[PDB]
Amino acid sequence: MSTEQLLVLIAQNDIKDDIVDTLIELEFLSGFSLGNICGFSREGYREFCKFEIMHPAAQQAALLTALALVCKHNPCRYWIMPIYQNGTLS
Amino acid sequence: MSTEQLLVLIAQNDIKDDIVDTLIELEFLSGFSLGNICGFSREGYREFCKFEIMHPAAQQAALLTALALVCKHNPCRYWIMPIYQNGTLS
Amino acid sequence: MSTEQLLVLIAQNDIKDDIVDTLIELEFLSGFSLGNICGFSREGYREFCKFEIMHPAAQQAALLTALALVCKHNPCRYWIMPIYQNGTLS
Repeated sequence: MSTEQLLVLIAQNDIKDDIVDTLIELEFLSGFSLGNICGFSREGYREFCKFEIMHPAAQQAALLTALALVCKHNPCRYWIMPIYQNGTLS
Repeated sequence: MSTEQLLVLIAQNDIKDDIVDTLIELEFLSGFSLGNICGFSREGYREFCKFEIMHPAAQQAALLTALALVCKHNPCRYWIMPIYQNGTLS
Repeated sequence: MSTEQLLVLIAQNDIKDDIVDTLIELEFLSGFSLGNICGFSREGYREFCKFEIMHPAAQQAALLTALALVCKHNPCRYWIMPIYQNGTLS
């Protein structure tokens, strides 16, 4: 397995920019992605922003505590998945 | 590793609602997400609905057998991925 | 764990077709998916095509070297994730 892992975060559309701002400032991040998804929960549903953030496992706390700040008032579901391998094809 | 795992299901647009109906009724599920994706296969291609459903590993059978019903006549590709961790940031 | 694993590839919109062409020709692949995502990096951002390709771990090299060709001039981020299980519900 890998020291890299993927953080997936289901964020409300309003804290979207605040999240982007946080991430761009984190030096241990080489980049991230974001897409629109439809989300259900308890039921009621709606539209969110889905962020995917590859990061070193060693910086997991740093990453989650940083994001936990932007969500002070807007809870965000998240999950972390293992990555076997990552890189760049060329 | 985790007792939580992610079910990813590539469903045809017509059984989309039937799937939503099944999921909302499953008590061991706290919520789910769905998005539009383009899917290829054997080649011919098209547009599907991609569901992502976090659930306890212990309820995997319950979840798949329940969904297997709605797909009686519309086969759906799926895969299950491990989750190291999940929760809610605030 | 599984001998199947998921390749996730963040491709530029211009080599999108070239990638599709490569994949459709690979016999060990039963199908793949692709969706639009917004991607950041170092920061500057933009829109990409996100491919997800389930494949046997045994054919990982074959898959990456084949794709590495289409990206000769357009680098593409990628990652490989484990799959516990996969199939088709019906």
